[PDB]
Amino acid sequence: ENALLRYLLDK
Amino acid sequence: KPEPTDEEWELIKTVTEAHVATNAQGSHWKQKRKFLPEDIGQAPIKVDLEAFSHFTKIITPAITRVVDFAKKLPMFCELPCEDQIILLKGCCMEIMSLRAAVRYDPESETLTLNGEMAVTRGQLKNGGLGVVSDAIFDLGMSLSSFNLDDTEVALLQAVLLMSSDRPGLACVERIEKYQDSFLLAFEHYINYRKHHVTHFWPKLLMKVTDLRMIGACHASRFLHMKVECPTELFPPLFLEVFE
Ligand SMILES: Cc1nc(C(=O)NCC(=O)O)c(O)c2ccc(Oc3ccccc3)cc12
Repeated sequence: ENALLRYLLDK
Repeated sequence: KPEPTDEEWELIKTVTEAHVATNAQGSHWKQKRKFLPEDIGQAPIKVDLEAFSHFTKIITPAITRVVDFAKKLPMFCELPCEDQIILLKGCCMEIMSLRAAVRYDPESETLTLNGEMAVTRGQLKNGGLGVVSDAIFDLGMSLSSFNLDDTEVALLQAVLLMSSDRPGLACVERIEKYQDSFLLAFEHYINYRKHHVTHFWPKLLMKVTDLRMIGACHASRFLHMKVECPTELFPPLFLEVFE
């Protein structure tokens, strides 16, 4: 999961 | 007592700029802040739903600022994405709690959250944090005589961020390396700063432990809140922190 964190981190 | 090397002044600049750029309201927080009304966050008869509602609305930007802080550190950007996620989950509540504690105001007995919301010990307690409210307020009171500057706050944040014991990390050694770089630069800055507090460096290291205890205990409060509060009442970024 961690979808939204991953988005915020990546872009 | 050794003072910063040139390379450490460069690190100090980078870390301090990253903090300053990502700390809500910057130098105008005291002007901006609004006192949460006293009728919010009173003791029930468990969780005061109105204070809870206020706090959940400001958690996402607070976490986001920590994300932005980390992304401004080249060391953190070098890590694999999965390590970045684990470090972020681990330190977010620690860093936000530090950021609240340094905004303790003895005149009103409040901390300022999100650069704008000033809350009392009881409000933060009854909005969901329980004893962790007391921990953070205590911390805040104890930091007043420390006179920490932007640099010192930023360095404490970087030490918390680069914690190689978070579960699941892959680059454990590299992350300890980065932490120790920060620690040495910090000690050397502290040496240069000459605070009028005895044993200042070992005392700071105890404050780091206090923040780590706060961080761990936020997870505990989450589990307790989930008895009364369905998960959908929490914003999804906060849910990701604890999964
Ligand atoms: C510990 C901390 N801090 C901050 C904060 O703003 N810190 C200072 C800053 O970031 O400038 C918050 O906004 C928080 C919001 C909620 C919270 O827990 C709760 C989460 C869900 C429900 C109740 C409380 C802790 C916070």
